[PDB]
Amino acid sequence: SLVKLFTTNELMRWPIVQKTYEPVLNEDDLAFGGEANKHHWEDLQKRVIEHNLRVISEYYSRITLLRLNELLDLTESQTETYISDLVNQGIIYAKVNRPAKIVNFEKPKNSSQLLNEWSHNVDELLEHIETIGHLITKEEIMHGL
Amino acid sequence: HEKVTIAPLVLLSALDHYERTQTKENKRCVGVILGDANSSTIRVTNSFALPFEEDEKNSDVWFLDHNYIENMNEMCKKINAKEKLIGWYHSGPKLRASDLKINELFKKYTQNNPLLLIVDVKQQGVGLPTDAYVAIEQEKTFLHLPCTIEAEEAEEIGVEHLLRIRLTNQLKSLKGLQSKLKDVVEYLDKVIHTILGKLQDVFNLNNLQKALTVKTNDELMVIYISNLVRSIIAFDDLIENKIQNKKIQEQRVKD
Amino acid sequence: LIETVFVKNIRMLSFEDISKATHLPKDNVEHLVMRAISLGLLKGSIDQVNELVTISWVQPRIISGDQITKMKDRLVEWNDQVEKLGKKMEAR
Amino acid sequence: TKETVYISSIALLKMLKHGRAGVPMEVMGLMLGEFVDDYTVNVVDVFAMPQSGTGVSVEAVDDVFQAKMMDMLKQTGRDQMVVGWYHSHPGFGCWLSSVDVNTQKSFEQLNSRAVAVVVDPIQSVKGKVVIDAFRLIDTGALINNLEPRQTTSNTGLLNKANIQALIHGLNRHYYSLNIDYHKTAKETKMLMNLHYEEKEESNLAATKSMVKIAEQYSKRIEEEKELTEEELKTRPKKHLSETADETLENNIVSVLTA
Amino acid sequence: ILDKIFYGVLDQGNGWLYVYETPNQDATYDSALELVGQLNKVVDQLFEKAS
Repeated sequence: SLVKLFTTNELMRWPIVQKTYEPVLNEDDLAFGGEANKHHWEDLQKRVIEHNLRVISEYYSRITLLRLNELLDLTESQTETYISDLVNQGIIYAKVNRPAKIVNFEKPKNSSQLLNEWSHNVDELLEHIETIGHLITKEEIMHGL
Repeated sequence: HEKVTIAPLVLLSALDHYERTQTKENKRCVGVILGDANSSTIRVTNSFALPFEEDEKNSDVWFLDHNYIENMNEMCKKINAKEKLIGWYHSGPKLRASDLKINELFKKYTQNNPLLLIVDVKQQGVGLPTDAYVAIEQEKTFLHLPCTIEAEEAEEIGVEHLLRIRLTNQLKSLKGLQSKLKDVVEYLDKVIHTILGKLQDVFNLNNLQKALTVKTNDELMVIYISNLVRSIIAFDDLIENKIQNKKIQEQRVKD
Repeated sequence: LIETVFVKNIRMLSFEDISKATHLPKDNVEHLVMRAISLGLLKGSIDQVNELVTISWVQPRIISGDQITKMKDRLVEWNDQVEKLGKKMEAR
Repeated sequence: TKETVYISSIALLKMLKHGRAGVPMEVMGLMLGEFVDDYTVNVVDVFAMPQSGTGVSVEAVDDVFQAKMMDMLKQTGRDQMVVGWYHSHPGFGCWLSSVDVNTQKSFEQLNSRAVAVVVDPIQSVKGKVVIDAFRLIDTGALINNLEPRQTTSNTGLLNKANIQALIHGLNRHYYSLNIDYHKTAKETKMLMNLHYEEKEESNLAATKSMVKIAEQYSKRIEEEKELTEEELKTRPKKHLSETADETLENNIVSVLTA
Repeated sequence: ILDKIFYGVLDQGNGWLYVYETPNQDATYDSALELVGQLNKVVDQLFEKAS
């Protein structure tokens, strides 16, 4: 069920589970066997923060810095820590705007890229016209009955 | 999806079976096509003609002789062993209700998905009137694939012996629009589902093209820039010819 | 609200328009709408800064018969523009 | 003399495709049509003989397979008798060998109007199909020796050697002929379908070109820069003109998308 | 900035780094200017050899 929550993650119930139910988290039996509470939780919070940051880059255009602290539950310095790390790794592309206290998650599109998708849209409309063109004759049998 | 490619030998054969048979009284001429449908591009290298008679007032009465199926198979295997029956064609663009019943006759002989070929003998359309449909599970629906012409020296050469851009495309767009205009008018007279579902997606995917006009002119002037240096080079071809012709004039006077 | 705000090219919505219908603050607007967007019902997104919501066209919008008479005249407009521009390309 | 032999447009593509498929073995097939007196040979439909490894011999003709197929053609709308057969000769010209003439003599007693056609699907790919016919002697205008084949015009004898040696003297087993094709107003537009389906295919070339539009014009301009320096070291024009002509057509098509 | 390692522009008054760095576009000016410059030498050789 958490797999379907990757894109829909609101981080509402994630800190609830991390503070309450940890059946496979801090206690391992049939796989690792367990080591320490800080070993499994070190990379655990790093990925959960990455779960929302990937959705924001593919969904939200821009978000204020005050709103990022309410979701990720971090401070001003801790919020930009995980964001800047994903930029250097070639994963998330975002422009943090300090004066506006926002972050621009929309990737810049050149003049050729905007006209590229426009050519696919024109070819897509011709596919719908082609589909509708053959549905008139097919459904005509029921009309002329 | 897949593609349909037909040599002009098959196209001309299906169009010549109407005049030779002398079919009249608004009837149809059914024939079989041969080729290989296993690949992604269906190639029809052969075609034939079979007698077909069906009542106009009764759609539940149809007859097809199966001897021609077994006779052409024994004839082709003794000549071309690479040709098998991939389906059949009809004599007109308009689809009838018997397409599902004819599909059950060749399902036992054909080893693959039967290919439904549609050829217009009247040629009242624009461009290529030939249509190609594929019957799949819906009960059964017909998926249409684009039809092309095979490029080979065994067919197109004989076409060149017998016979010897956007303006045509704009006339083809009017044919698709008039089909939707008559479909909406005739629908209101019969009342006061798949067409209406795909119709609203066309409008929302040319008022919307005006938002990218600011970014459209970005690459439009590049064409003029490419044409500016294109016209300048054209002078070097004409001026050199003037210099070449000027030297020819001096050779004729001295001679 | 999508079909109400739609005029020609603008499907854009704001937070106040949604907050009146759903009777929820701006926090619950981005929570509920994004869930329906992630399911594939809408291609658009939500801008929390400028208080603007961009929505694309995905839903086929069934229960027709209101727009059939309206879209019929729209196809005539497309049929006229192509015919007028088509005749100009023949002479010139 | 010269004789005009009319052949339907549907028979040309069938005889071409049959002989071109197999390059070797020199395949063979029958024909159907009518006649007008002795001076006209009409061909409507053609028949395909079964394959054999004997290379058109006296044993390669099956009367059992021939009799069964003609009964089915009469019900498909073919009322015409057999006007002859065609024989492919890949790599050579139009001529008859000692085996082809002896095989042709076997059908003189059956149908004296049979016509032996020599087609070359190999060398006919230049746009002009090289084909010639050879008709048997049914007489009735002839008896011993007379002058058939009115309407003498257009091409000449050609062939190779022995066939043009004796024309009026011995007309029995071989003489030259000509090939003509009849067309109608409806059959003309049947092959004109090569040029909204093609409207979408026309935009497919410009769809992928929008990504490379920066790299497409860059490679053309840099190519013209090297061709320009070629004329500076002369003291050429053909290489520069052909390169610029391809760039002019590509810019007009891009405007058509708008 | 002056060494072209990272393209940027600073702000002394408000103490900020404004968006500066942007890529270039070829086959527009430099490719056209060098092409016309080479064609200008061709025209000079046309009138010289015409007399």
